[PDB]
Amino acid sequence: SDVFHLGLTKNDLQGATLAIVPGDPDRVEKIAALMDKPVKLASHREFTTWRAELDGKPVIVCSTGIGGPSTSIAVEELAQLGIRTFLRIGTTGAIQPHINVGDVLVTTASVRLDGASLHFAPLEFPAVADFECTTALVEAAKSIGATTHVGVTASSDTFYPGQERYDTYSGRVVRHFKGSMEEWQAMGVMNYEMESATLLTMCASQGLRAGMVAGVIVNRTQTMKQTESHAVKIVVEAARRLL
Amino acid sequence: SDVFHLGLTKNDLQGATLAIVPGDPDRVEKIAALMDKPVKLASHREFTTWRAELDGKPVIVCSTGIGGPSTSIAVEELAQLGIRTFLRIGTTGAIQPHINVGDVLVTTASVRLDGASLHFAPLEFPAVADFECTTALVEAAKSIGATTHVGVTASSDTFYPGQERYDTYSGRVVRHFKGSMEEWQAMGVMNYEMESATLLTMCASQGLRAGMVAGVIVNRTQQEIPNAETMKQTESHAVKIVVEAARRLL
Amino acid sequence: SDVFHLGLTKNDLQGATLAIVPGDPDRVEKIAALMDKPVKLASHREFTTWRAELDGKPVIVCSTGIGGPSTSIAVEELAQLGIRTFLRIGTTGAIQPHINVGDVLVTTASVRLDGASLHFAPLEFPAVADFECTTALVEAAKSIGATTHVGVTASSDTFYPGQERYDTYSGRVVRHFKGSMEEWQAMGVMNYEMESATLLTMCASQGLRAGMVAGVIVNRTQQEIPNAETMKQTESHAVKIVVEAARRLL
Amino acid sequence: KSDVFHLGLTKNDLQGATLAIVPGDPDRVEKIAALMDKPVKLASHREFTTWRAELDGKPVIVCSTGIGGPSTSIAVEELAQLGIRTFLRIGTTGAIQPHINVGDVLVTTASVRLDGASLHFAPLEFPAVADFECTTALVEAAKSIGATTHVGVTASSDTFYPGQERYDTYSGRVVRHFKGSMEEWQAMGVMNYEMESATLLTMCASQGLRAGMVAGVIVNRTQQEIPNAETMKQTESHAVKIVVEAARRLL
Amino acid sequence: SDVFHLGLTKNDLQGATLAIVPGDPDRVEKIAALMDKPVKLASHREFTTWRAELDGKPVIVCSTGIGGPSTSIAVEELAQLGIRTFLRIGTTGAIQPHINVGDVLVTTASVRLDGASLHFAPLEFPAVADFECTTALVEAAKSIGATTHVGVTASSDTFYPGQERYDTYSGRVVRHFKGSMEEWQAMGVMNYEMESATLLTMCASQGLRAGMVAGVIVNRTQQEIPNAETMKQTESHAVKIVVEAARRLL
Amino acid sequence: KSDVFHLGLTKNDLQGATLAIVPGDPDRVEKIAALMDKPVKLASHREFTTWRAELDGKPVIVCSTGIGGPSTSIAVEELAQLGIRTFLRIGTTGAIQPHINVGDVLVTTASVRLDGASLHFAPLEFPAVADFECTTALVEAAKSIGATTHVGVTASSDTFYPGQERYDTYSGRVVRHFKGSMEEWQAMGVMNYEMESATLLTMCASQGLRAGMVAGVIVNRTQNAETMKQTESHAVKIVVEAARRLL
Ligand SMILES: O=c1[nH]c(=O)n(COCCO)cc1Cc1cccc(OCc2ccccc2)c1
Ligand SMILES: O=c1[nH]c(=O)n(COCCO)cc1Cc1cccc(OCc2ccccc2)c1
Ligand SMILES: O=c1[nH]c(=O)n(COCCO)cc1Cc1cccc(OCc2ccccc2)c1
Ligand SMILES: O=c1[nH]c(=O)n(COCCO)cc1Cc1cccc(OCc2ccccc2)c1
Ligand SMILES: O=c1[nH]c(=O)n(COCCO)cc1Cc1cccc(OCc2ccccc2)c1
Ligand SMILES: O=c1[nH]c(=O)n(COCCO)cc1Cc1cccc(OCc2ccccc2)c1
Ligand SMILES: [K+]
Ligand SMILES: [K+]
Ligand SMILES: [K+]
Repeated sequence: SDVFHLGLTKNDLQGATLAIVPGDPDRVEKIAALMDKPVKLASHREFTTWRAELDGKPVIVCSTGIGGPSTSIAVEELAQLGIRTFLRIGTTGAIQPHINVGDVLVTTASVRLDGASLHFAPLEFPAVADFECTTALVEAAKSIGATTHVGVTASSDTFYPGQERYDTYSGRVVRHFKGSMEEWQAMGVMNYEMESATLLTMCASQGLRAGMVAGVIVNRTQTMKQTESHAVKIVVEAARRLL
Repeated sequence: SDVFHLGLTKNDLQGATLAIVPGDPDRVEKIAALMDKPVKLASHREFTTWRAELDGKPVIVCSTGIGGPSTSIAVEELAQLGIRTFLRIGTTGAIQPHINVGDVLVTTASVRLDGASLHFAPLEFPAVADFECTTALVEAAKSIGATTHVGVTASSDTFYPGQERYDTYSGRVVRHFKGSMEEWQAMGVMNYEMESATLLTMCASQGLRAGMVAGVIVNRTQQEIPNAETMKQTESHAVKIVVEAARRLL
Repeated sequence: SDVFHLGLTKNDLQGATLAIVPGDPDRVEKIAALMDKPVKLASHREFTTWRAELDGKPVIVCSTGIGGPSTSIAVEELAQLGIRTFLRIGTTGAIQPHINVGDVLVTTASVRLDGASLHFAPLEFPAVADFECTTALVEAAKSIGATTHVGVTASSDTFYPGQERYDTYSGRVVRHFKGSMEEWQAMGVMNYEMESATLLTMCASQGLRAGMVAGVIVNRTQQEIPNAETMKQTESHAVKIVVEAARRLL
Repeated sequence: KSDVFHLGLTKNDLQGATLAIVPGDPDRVEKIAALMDKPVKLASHREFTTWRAELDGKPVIVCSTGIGGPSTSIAVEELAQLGIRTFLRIGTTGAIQPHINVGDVLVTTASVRLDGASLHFAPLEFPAVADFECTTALVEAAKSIGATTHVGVTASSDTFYPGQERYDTYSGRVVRHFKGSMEEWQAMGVMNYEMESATLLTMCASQGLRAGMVAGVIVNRTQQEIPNAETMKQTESHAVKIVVEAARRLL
Repeated sequence: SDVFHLGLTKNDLQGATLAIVPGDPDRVEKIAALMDKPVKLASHREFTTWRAELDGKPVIVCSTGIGGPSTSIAVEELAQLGIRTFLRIGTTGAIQPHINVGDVLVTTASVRLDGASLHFAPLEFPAVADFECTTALVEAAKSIGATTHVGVTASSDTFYPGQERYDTYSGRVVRHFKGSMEEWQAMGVMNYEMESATLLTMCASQGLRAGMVAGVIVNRTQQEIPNAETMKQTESHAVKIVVEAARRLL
Repeated sequence: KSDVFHLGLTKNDLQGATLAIVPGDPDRVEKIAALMDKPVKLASHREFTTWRAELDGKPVIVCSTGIGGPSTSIAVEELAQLGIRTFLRIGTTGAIQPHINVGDVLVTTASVRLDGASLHFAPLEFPAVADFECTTALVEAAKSIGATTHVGVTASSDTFYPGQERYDTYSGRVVRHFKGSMEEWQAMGVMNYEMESATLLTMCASQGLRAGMVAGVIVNRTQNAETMKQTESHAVKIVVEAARRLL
């Protein structure tokens, strides 16, 4: 291998500059199967890699795992191997009443409730998505005709307290995050996920292109396989426009 | 007046929902003159307002003055009068070697080196431009055929120390901003201006649409003093792009 | 012009070392008219400058506009032209029940709710006024016989959320500023304005003398809407004090 | 099928276990369970691989967290929901002190919080401190098998590269905040870099849960960058033995 | 003297490496009396130093005073003279209902509600006690048979607002510390004291060994005013442990 | 026996005194009290020694705070509970400006908050500013006895060594945050380093209490026991003269 964790050489990529980067290792095969000639390359820790062909061009699918820390490893090591465009497809919990289960969300920029983003840029730096990647994702969503919302995402280092979940062992949330969901809601924040702040910050501050799309599987103010499928079809179609 | 500072009533706007918001009061007449039926409304402090017509739709032009504080007054009071879409046209100093004087820059999001943005959202919230507004600006720039760069802008509460200028009375820069320009440069930040962080943060966190475009009148890696001939042309170029962008957002 | 924004040369100042700095461009002529041989020098953006004579000595009057950013430009460029003493005269909203409309307030130091001050000194540095300038202002207020209060001012980068105003488009205040007015009240903070933190910090950390005085045109515990007639009368009273204080500092 | 959102485990699966060994690597779970009696695989979902084993008749859980605090916080919280009250982390690490060699084992008393997830449980001023009984058991377990052990502070980073001041990267640069940071930690007596302890220790100590932290040194930063693969396998096996032995003392 | 404040030479220590460090200058005479051959070395400001002998090995007793600042002076200057191990014995207010008056608490690590710790390490660095020192203290407590609790301590720069006391002149607590006691309680924090954060941070970040033990004289969930004889009983109760722990560390 | 927790004082002990001179050094308390009429010891507990004196007919309290904000906050709070509204601090200091000599007196208008205790009373953005009347009285008192006086900003640190960028220490190092900090303060016109003013000034200004700060320069960092005694007496004579104007 040419990298520490991913178990990949530059030869394995076949000159690929684009990667679709899901959180779940189990999703990698499902995404690649929507493209031509998909093949498993490697699987180490939470990092599962497949290579596939899209319109004649090689494309990488690689899992980051949950959270910024492993995302930062995966994105970086993919960049070392020649990847320049990163497209994240994820799952999410919506926090706006008008967003339904099954809807797809494209993130323009993220609220940085993570730690890893700070290792690339100070907090004042915007966790903003690449304009071309966001454009391609919005266009791809319209192409397949999905209910789409474009806007800001809250990207949290935890699933529970950082997303103000009280149904926990302790049953409590630290002062900093007490009443935080309501605050994000009033600010027009669409949803909660766990990787976008790191991905978008580290790419935008390093000359790498990044896009973010997610399927709504739950609304916090208020099917799962169908939603994931819908979002997977959009992230592949967006990659088509960006090759 | 329905508002504290602008000297405008809701009737003055005539159903306007879009405003073009330059920093310079003197730019307001120049922007309005590019549109149909341009008329002066009010001038109070650094807030000069004109109304014009675009494709039969009333549009507002209102100066913010330099900086987030007066910007925040202008945007708040315009929102109270019915404005939902805000398009900023400004001047800027580029910090990337590949960006030339005369180029136009569209801001996707801003580095928050301001104070006023914090009065609307905590620092972790992105000073991000509205996607439709950014799209319209990029397309408008492509329509008139200008050299355009799209990316991140550093928005500073000062012209001098916050933009790491040493040619000053004290000749020094506070620790926090020492070596900061080099840091932004390495992070791919295009330019320095003084209003976008406040504008973009306050709009994105309040359900208002905002866009940001600027003409490059200086490149900080090449030359210090701006040219008093290209500055006129650059301002004209950017004004034509913002007006065309407004046309797409009506 | 020797400076980027003010449109002034060293000659225009005629050796002046003191500047009176209001926020309102229209207040500039009103201040200069109180002194001898008043003359207009320049008007660019929110910066309007007049020169006058006080006790046979040249004095500058120059508007800053609303907010620290434009204040920081004006002060820096005045310092480059030879100004070493800055006296701010402003308007303010009082937050203590014992301070009435028409009262004058002298600021010893400011709560830094701004961004621009951080570009000159870290937050831990006090936004403190110059002792000689404060003394002259207190004595000048006692000379004309005005109701004066001396103490701490909250200096905000916004007019609305940073001063906990809820009568807005959004109708909400960010967590950081929720309940903040009551907190300042309990801490003995007199009032809200928008420039003192920047002015005082940037001067005290650069060897420049600064003073701050303001006329109360609204009390936030009593009412919200200012009166038209008393506002002009209060401005007149404070302008008299600032000129009288400038007399003592020449 | 599952009493929790991510782990794919019911409380019935645990059989009354109150102690969990939490490695970062999913593939290490099978290795840890093989040291104990009657090992069975319970679930495999995402980065969370769970095995059940028996130690002195008492059931023990081994469950991977994955790299970093975010997934660690999910694993720990969901195991706590299923009845786990004691957590023991076994990991790999890069040492930053010249006197610590490759193959050495490190027990963490407390961690420098260079992570984000810990803040979601307690403000920065709260110490990322390990449980005293867990730390005691780990030190005693290390002395029991006779390993070269160092006890002290660990720097726990949300990144592998810039947060651990690695310059051999795509960008080749480190953000101002972390520039010269390794030297600063070195002077402060910080032993090593890893990626989970700050989250684990903070979230446990602020929620009445017992946590311990042990790691095998596979690289010294003042000596080299690329780890030796032979000594890595030996160090991993060495550290695994200590964490199982420490689990014995805490049951 | 070789130091600025303590008034001691390297000679006066006689090769001592361990120091017991109480806050109360009056406690120094009490701790030194428990060991063989006690003598007064110096009394300057809040620093009183006594030399004693334990198992034929010289041990130093030196008062820090209340708070981090003077603790930072005492520890640093003792370290210059040759002290490598520090054992703090203090008084404390418990905030957990299960901890009674008379109980002894051993601190593994401290919540950093102080300023001095930041002068040695950034906030993210843990205010953790030395493992050997903590072990010796726990074993010493079990040796004499006291009711002991081991865990986290909140170390505050104030006695009143930082420990959320409302029975004060102002009768108020700053926003940051409002509801803070309840938060620490839920996080399993045992108690409040005023020196451990500084001591533990400065030692752990400088290669020095530090331990922390305290006697509970008040319970915040029970009664606010300290008791009669049991208060004096608790001091002598806790003093014996810190000397027995010193025996294990020599 | 006691109305407070630490000082060991009752409201009756004060005799209606509203002003208190607060040195850091417990041994300085007797020195200050001896300059006024009828000096008498009240209490000596921990680091807090209290003496009562009389000035111009009106009673005055002198009480030591000890070094640093934490114990200072105890002293000031408990004195305020007993009826003190005006606090005048007299201290020693290390000057960091080349033009300030050993023996000079410094009056603090406001302080750089390099302490922790001030934050327990007001957030960092709040100015550690001295009371205008107290500062006026101190400046006038210094001019009255004819001392070389400088008025301006003071850096108030929670440590004597690293926070004042001293490298002659056990570790020989200074944490990143304070590395190059002295030079930064110097360029900002900060006069000196001491250890109590930020806490005192913040806690008083945010609680409706009047506070003043004066210090004698015993060392200049850009560049003695006998000079230390003469400087102490110079500043003490000023702080008592300032107390006369404020009663
Ligand atoms: O609220 C969320 N927050 C969030 O950060 N994500 C993103 O993925 C993080 C790891 O699941 C996703 C969601 C939506 C959600 C809500 C409840 C349980 C979830 O988890 C897995 C699961 C799927 C189907 C049935 C039960 C549990 C996910
Ligand atoms: O570097 C900059 N930073 C910046 O924040 N802006 C935005 O406008 C702020 C008010 O000028 C604009 C610039 C470009 C620039 C560079 C040097 C002097 C400048 O000042 C005024 C001016 C305009 C045209 C010709 C001479 C002077 C402006
Ligand atoms: O509360 C205040 N806060 C404050 O920062 N200032 C300083 O001037 C800022 C620019 O107006 C002034 C005030 C007092 C005040 C209160 C309500 C409306 C205000 O606005 C302009 C106005 C003046 C007179 C009559 C109608 C509107 C001013
Ligand atoms: O410096 C470190 N920092 C750190 O946070 N860890 C903890 O595990 C993170 C995942 O490897 C581990 C190390 C040690 C290290 C150094 C270089 C490459 C590494 O990665 C994978 C690998 C293991 C063995 C042989 C070659 C590569 C690990
Ligand atoms: O809650 C506390 N917080 C704390 O930081 N300490 C540590 O000592 C600080 C100086 O007393 C000690 C305590 C316990 C306490 C509670 C009320 C009054 C206290 O003070 C001195 C006193 C001793 C005997 C009789 C009355 C008061 C001490
Ligand atoms: O630099 C200083 N910083 C400072 O915070 N202070 C205020 O007193 C705090 C405790 O002494 C005082 C000074 C001046 C100084 C310089 C060197 C040694 C010092 O220490 C005590 C001493 C007294 C008499 C003879 C020699 C040293 C004091
Ligand atoms: K302005
Ligand atoms: K992970
Ligand atoms: K003290």
